[PDB]
Amino acid sequence: TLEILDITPCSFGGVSVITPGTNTSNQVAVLYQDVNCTEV
Amino acid sequence: FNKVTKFNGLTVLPPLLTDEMI
Ligand SMILES: *[C@@H]1O[C@H](CO)[C@@H](O)[C@H](O)[C@H]1NC(C)=O
Ligand SMILES: *[C@@H]1O[C@H](CO)[C@@H](O)[C@H](O)[C@H]1NC(C)=O
Repeated sequence: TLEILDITPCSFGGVSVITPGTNTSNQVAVLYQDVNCTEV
Repeated sequence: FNKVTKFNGLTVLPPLLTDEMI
């Protein structure tokens, strides 16, 4: 069926890990750079 | 801002300060 399909990269973006210094916590936020929060 | 004007691992990171900050 003739019709116009785009394409697009998958997602990528690097994972970044926020942390307050391990001086303080073992808790870390995570930042998935430039994605939409689904594919997590 | 009218004058002056995502593929292979190449990214573009967001500038830490958005224009409405600047
Ligand atoms: C980090 O923890 C050390 C002790 O391990 C303490 O001497 C120091 O004041 C702490 N740093 C801050 C910014 O509170
Ligand atoms: C994220 O995905 C949702 C659902 O697919 C969509 O409504 C929203 O516009 C998307 N936002 C971005 C920034 O991709």
